[PDB]
Amino acid sequence: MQNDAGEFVDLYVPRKCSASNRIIGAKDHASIQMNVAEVDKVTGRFNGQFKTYAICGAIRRMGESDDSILRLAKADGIVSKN
Amino acid sequence: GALDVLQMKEEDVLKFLAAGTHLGGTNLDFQMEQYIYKRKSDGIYIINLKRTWEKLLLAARAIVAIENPADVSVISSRNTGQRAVLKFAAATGATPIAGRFTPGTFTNQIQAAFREPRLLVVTDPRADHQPLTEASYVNLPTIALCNTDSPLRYVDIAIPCNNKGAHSVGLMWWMLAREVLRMRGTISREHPWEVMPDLYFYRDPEEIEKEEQAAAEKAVT
Amino acid sequence: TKKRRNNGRAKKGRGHVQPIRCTNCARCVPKDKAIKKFVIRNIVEAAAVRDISEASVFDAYVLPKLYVKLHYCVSCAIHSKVVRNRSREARKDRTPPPRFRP
Amino acid sequence: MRAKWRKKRMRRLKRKRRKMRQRSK
Amino acid sequence: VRMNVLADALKSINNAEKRGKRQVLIRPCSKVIVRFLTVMMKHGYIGEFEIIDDHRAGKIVVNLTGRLNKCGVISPRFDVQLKDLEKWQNNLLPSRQFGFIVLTTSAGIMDHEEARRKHTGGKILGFFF
Amino acid sequence: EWMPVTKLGRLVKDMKIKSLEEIYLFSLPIKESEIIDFFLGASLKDEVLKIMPVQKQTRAGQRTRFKAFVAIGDYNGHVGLGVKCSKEVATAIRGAIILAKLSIVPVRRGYWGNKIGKPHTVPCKVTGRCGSVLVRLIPAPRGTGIVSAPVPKKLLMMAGIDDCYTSARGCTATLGNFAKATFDAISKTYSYLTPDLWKETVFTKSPYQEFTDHLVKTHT
Amino acid sequence: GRVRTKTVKKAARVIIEKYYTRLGNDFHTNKRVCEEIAIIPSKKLRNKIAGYVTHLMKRIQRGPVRGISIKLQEEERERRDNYVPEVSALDQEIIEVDPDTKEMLKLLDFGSLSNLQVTQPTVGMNFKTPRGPV
Amino acid sequence: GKCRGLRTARKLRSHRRDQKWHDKQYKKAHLGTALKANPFGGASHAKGIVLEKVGVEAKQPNSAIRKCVRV
RNA sequence: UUACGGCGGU
RNA sequence: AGAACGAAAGUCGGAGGUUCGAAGACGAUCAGAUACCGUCGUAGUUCCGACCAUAAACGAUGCCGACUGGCGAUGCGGCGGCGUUAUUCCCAUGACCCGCCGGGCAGCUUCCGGGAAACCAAAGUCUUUGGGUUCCGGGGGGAGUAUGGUUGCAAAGCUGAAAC
Ligand SMILES: [Mg+2]
Ligand SMILES: [Zn+2]
Repeated sequence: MQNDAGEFVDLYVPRKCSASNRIIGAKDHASIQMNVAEVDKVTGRFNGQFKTYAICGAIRRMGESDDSILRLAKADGIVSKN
Repeated sequence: GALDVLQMKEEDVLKFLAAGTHLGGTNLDFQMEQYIYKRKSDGIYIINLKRTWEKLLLAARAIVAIENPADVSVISSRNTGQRAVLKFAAATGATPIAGRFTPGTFTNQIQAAFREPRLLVVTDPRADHQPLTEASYVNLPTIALCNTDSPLRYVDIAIPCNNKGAHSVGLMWWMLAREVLRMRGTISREHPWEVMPDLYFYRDPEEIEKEEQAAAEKAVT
Repeated sequence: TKKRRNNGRAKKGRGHVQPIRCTNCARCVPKDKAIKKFVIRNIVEAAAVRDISEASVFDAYVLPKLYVKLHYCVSCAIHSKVVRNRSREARKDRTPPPRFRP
Repeated sequence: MRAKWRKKRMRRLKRKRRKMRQRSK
Repeated sequence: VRMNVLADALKSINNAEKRGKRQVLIRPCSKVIVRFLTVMMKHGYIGEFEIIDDHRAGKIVVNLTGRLNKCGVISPRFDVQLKDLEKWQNNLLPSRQFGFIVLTTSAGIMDHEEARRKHTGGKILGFFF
Repeated sequence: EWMPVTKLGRLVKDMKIKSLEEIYLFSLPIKESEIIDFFLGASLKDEVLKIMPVQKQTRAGQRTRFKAFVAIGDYNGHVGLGVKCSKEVATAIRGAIILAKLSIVPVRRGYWGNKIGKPHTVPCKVTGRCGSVLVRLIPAPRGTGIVSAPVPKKLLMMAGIDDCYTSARGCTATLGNFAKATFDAISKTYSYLTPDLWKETVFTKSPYQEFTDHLVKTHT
Repeated sequence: GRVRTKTVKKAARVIIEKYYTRLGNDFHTNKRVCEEIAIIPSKKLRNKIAGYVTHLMKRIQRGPVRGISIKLQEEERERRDNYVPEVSALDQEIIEVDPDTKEMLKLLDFGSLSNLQVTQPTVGMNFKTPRGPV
Repeated sequence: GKCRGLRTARKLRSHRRDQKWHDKQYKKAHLGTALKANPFGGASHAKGIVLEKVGVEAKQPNSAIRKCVRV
């Protein structure tokens, strides 16, 4: 984690959420990482790549995973944009 | 859903209207005002169908992201949507949990019926909460075809259609099983998938043998 | 420990209510503690109606009623069974009991 | 013994010794 | 009855970050907080914010991001000298990698580091980390 | 001669997920006792903190159960704290280590300032409350040492941390709660967003979607 | 005082679920079956199993009790999988809607694509069932 | 709640100087009447003559006659 | 209707 | 510092005296009943006036201010409306019906969060500790007592220790 020598003396890089930005802990058992599989523009079929989203345990339990992943997606190449 | 291939496809709107699907309850939540158009004069609240279609295409963009076809645990408790939840898993290759769900199934790894999925679809969040608060532990993404009635605690891709009526549920599994194979290479978008939405609808009680063979005296008899 | 969300009584925004007195033991209670029970009992005790209606002086005679408002104290409500020891997670309701007329 | 009857029995006392003080001036 | 506008402005951001909202509304505004929030925007804990300039004390809408932990205030605006500065830094900051007690001097509003940068000390005003 | 039943343990018996560091980042529920013994085997020490005789009162005579407080750890920051009741002492204190290797957490070693070498202390000041006992772990200057009460001194020399101030508030003779209170602090070093961890976590491919091949390739 | 114990009712469910077609509604037939097919120690619990067998030979011969044996299960496909009818209960192109929902598909812009005669629903706002118990 | 402001310290130093009386140790060591109450009066040892060997029975869970004198 | 009591330490 | 109002009981004066009823007188039941129960019954319950400031005066939660979930419902206003219903064969206000907004007594819900927990949308925003300001508490007994002050016709109240 960037010591004075500059090297990585740290256990692991922790994740962060995409909505509430707080750090997902190492035992936070209600934090999901889901995938949104996009298609090609010609036919609407699965191509091989996808996109990623993480929703932490508290902000799932607070109610607004979907109010998150509608909006985060809305500005990120998923449906309507208006 | 921002495509031309993935548009509304006007055929199904004549089925979205005729099987409920804009007939909610009469009580919106605080986390579902964005999924509504207005209230009727008789208290009923309609649902701007562009909103429930853009969530339906988005949820199928979550099901295709699963690699294993035999891993999405599709579940149902209430009676409307017990016939559909079986042969939805026969049309996509899933495993169905119809009716009563044993608590201690996602997280009790000692007994026989211990199943651990990567995704689960629900009919109703409120009345079928027991897999939801058990999906609290096994950090699993959940989808639920929610009504304006239901809360939205452990849902992720909440589908805002309807869940009360028999016909309103079965279309929404038929629309989903149409779409979850059409984002795969099963139906090629122009040769339309003939499989009838009456296959999924909830079944009336036992006058069926009275009426199936009353229109079959010209087939066998 | 506090037993109830209210303090046992049905008042919030006041400081004083009507003092009334109980029915059987005459004991003074505030009006918003006491256990009411309104009684609309058919005064003839309807088993004894087909023995008076021959002796009634008409044919279609409206047999009257009797309107007695029993409002017990809480000390004699429990002893005469008109309320019951309830349970701590079936306390929190204000539903009236179901009828069962027949 | 109750506390409202511990007071009264000693309020009965604090008038008694407040009399024998006045006796012997 | 508002005995500090600084203390209740930074309280409301602190109430909203632990809820997690993207935007707040600081309901009264002054040149003592817009300079203050441009110590946590210039050092990058919060982001863009409009000032709804009204003819009385205006309103401020702050785009939160999710990096801010707690941004409280020391409501007795204590004087603190420069030798007197270090003994605060182990009382209300977590550690000496990060975090900032931000304080008004005659050279302007600064952090603790920028105040010990040149040679000036003044009244403490608040903190954020 | 050990066989599992779950996804995560079936996908480690043929050695396919390495280095526990990432099942911490995806936040899995850990299930069996043998996954944690698979990676960090022969790198624990299993010393107990208290055995107390809890008991209930019955129709005749006191059902005397027993209690085991046990902390397990490496010397590079993988501690676990178990609590278990059982009818006999030994079958509590044997089964408590299974329950102590299972609630096992990482801990982040940080710096006090002047980050000239390897990390030595907690990254900031953190708390742990468990009922009424709060343990405030404070970063320490170098060459100071573990400064605490006896029962967290047995754990702060078990998280590998060299030097860390520690204060306590409450009734700290409540040994088990003050043992779990210091565990509530050291488990949230990776829950405190330190401001040098801001840039976007590039989401890589999770082990439940990269190991779908062996999920059913050989087993099913 | 009659009610048969669980180890009768547990052992006489696996008989009826696994050997349904070898059995029927006569007692003395079923007493020789379990004589031959399951190791029973004595006579007294033997025929007491067979009493519950004939009691459920007259039960599941009519109804679908918890009898997940294949023979009835091979018949539910006539119910759930079959009845695929000739015309849908959706596609008759004769539906009725409201004047608000025709605005709802006017920004969806299928109103020019739809036939869709509209009826205003009822008027007076008599919903919201009357408050207060009596 | 408590009384904070950068001119208040009279209020704190006058609220303190009575509220220190209510524990035992500051009242028994500074009021002065507890310096008259002990027979030693600022001491730890003080001689005396023996009057009579008189014995007291110990308290509740025990039963023995503890032995005492009457200095 | 009426209905009182129970030596001390284990 | 100081002021006003303050239930019931109490004192004092004058009307008053229906009901109920401290005391007390009996009659019971009781081992013993100066008590539960019954008849009687004074002072008092009633008014006018002059007093005492004490209550589980309890929301056992100081006042003010902000911020932070929802949902049906309620009261006083105000706003906008399908309609119904009122002299009204038409209006203007009335009633019911559908909403929203402010203030208010409250409620049901919620791993917001807090807590020793009961439980609290405040006992939340508190070791990630400072919105102002007032009072008050320091193991239990001794004791709200001994004394001094002051108040009152009196009852007592206010202020209020220590030995042990
Ligand atoms: Mg008393
Ligand atoms: Zn009574």
